[PDB]
Amino acid sequence: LGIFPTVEKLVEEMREQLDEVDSHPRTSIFEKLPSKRDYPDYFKVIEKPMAIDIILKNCKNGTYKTLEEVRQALQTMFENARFYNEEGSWVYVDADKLNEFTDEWFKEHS
Repeated sequence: LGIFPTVEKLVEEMREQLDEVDSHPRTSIFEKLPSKRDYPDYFKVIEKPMAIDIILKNCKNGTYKTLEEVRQALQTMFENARFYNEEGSWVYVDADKLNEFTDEWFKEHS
């Protein structure tokens, strides 16, 4: 099937994970990186900024060739949000719930 299409389908499932009260997709804060001009402090903290759009592109330019590399990239994406955002805040909650889902997804595939 190829790494990119498999990941593309992973991302689609991820986008259907919805918060239970307001139904917002837990992927929402993870879709793209914040703009560096408007959020310069974020990029002095976060060593490896990571978002969903970069993950998909890295699955078709040779950067990620295995699902384990993809899961590792998702891990630092989640770690950055947990590091940056207060425990119990909605961004932190979305990271935990979305990570739980991707973790279960990687077991059912390899």
